[PDB]
Amino acid sequence: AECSVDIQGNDQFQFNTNAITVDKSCKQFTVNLSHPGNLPKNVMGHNWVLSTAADMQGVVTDGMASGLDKDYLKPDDSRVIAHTKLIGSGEKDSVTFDVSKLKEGEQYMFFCTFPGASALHKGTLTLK
Amino acid sequence: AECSVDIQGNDQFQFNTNAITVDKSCKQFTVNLSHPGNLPKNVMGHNWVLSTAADMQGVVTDGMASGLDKDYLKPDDSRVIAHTKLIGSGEKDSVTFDVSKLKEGEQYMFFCTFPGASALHKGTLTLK
Amino acid sequence: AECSVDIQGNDQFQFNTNAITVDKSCKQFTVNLSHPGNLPKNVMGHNWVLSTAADMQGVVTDGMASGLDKDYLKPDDSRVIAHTKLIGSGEKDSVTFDVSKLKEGEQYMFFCTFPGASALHKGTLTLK
Amino acid sequence: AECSVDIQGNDQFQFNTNAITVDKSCKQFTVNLSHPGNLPKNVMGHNWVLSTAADMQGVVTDGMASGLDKDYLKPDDSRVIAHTKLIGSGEKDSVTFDVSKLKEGEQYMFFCTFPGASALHKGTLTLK
Ligand SMILES: [Cu+2]
Ligand SMILES: [Cu+2]
Ligand SMILES: [Cu+2]
Ligand SMILES: [Cu+2]
Ligand SMILES: [Cu+2]
Ligand SMILES: [Cu+2]
Ligand SMILES: [Cu+2]
Ligand SMILES: [Cu+2]
Repeated sequence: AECSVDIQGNDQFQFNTNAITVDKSCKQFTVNLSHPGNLPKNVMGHNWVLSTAADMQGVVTDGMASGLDKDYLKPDDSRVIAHTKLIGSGEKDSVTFDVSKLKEGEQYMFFCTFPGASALHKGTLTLK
Repeated sequence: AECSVDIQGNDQFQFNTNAITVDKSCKQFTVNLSHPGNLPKNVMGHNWVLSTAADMQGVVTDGMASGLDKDYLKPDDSRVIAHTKLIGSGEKDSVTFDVSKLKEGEQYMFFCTFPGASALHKGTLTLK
Repeated sequence: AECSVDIQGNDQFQFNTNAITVDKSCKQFTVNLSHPGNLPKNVMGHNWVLSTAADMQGVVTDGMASGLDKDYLKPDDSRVIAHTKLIGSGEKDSVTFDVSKLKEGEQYMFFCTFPGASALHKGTLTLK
Repeated sequence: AECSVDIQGNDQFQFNTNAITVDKSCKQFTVNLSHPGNLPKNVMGHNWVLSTAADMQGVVTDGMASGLDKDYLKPDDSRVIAHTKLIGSGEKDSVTFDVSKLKEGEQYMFFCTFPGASALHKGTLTLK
C-alpha cells in the first residue's frame, strides 16, 4: 500500500482535502504539508494536527489561545497524536508517525489550529 | 445445516431481513453485519441486537440514553442475549453466540438500538 | 432591564449556561435556542423546557417515554409553562412567554428532555 | 444575496466544486451546469442531482439501473429535490427550484448519477 499523503493549505483557511485514509499494512504514515499561498505565517498560518475526534475541540481551543509564539499549540498537549509545525507562504513541512498509534474503528480528525478557521478546516483520518 | 446469516443495514434505517431461523442442530450461530451505506456511524450507525420480545423495549430505551460512546447499549445489560458492535458506512462486524442461550419455540427479536429507527427496524429469530 | 437570553446546545448534551435571570419588570421574556453542533436532532436533539422545579422530573420522565416523534414531550403536558421545539444542528428556535406566569418565591427549572443528558442538562430560572 | 451558482463537469468524472450555500432569502435558486469537456454524453455524461444525504445512495443506485435513456434517474423519483438533465461535451443546462423545498436542519448532497465516477463526484449543499 501507499503510506503518505500530500496536503496543501491555501490563502483562505483551507486544506485541499477533507478525508485521509491510512492503510493498516503501513508501518509509518507521512503527511507532506505545503503552503502554496502568498500570506505570511502570522496572517495565514497552517499546520496539520492529528487527534481523536473526541479530543479535537479541546486541542484547538487551547491551541488558538497559546498564540503564535507557541505555534498555536498548548505545550506538552498529550492529546496530539502527531503534528507538523506551523508554516506560512512558500514553506513546507512533513510529519511521520507510527501507524501502531492508531486503532481501527476509532474516529480521528486532522485539523489546523490557526485562529479564524471555520469548523470546516478539518477532516477525517481513518485506519482501514 | 447452516449456522450463519449475512445481514446488511443501509442509509434508510433498514435491515435487509425481518426473519432469521436458527437450526436446532447448531451449537453456535454467527451473524455477519455490514453497512453498505454512505453515512458514518454517528449519523447512521447500525448494530444487531438480540433479546426476548418482552425485553426489547427496555433494551432499546436504555440503549438510547446510553449514547454513542456506549454503542447505544446500557452497560452490563443482562437482557441482551448477543449483539454486534455499532458500525458505520463501509464497516463490518460479526457476532457468534451459543445456541444453548436460545430456548426452543420462544419469541426472540433482533433490532437496532441506534436512534431514529422506525418501530419496524426489527425482526424475529427462532429455533427451527 | 433586558428581557431575553440566547442559549446554545452543542454536540455533547450541554447548554452553554445553567443560570437564567428574568427581571420582574419584564412583561415578556424570550429564549433564543441555537444548535452550533454538527449532529442531527435524532442523535443530539436539544429543547428548552420550563416548569417548576417540582414538576421537572415528571416532565422529563414522561417526555423521553413519548419518543422522538413527539419532540420528547408528553402531549398536552400541563406542567410545561413554555418550551422550544426540539432542534438539531443548524437549527434555531425562539420561545416568548408572559413573565406573569412566574410568581416570586417559586422555583423554576429549565431543562432538556432528550435522552442522554447527564443530569446536568438543566438549570435554574428565578424571578428577580 | 445572489441566488445562483455556475458549475462545470469535466472529462474526469469531476465537478469543479464540492460545496454550495444557498442564502435563505433566496426564493428560487439556479444551478448553471456546463460541460467544457470533449467526451460525449454516453461515455462522460454529467448531471447535477440534489437529495438528502440519506437518499443519495438509493438515487445513485436506482438511477444506474435505469440507464442512459432515462438520464440515469429512476422515473418519478420523489427523492430527487431538483436536477439538471444529463449533458455531454459542449452542452449546458440550468435548473431553478423552490428554496422552500429546503429546510434549515437537513444535510443535502449534490452529485452526478452517471456511472464510473468515484465516491468523490459529490458535494454538500447548505442553507445559509
Ligand atoms: Cu505498502
Ligand atoms: Cu490552516
Ligand atoms: Cu449444520
Ligand atoms: Cu440500525
Ligand atoms: Cu427592561
Ligand atoms: Cu439538549
Ligand atoms: Cu438577493
Ligand atoms: Cu458527472
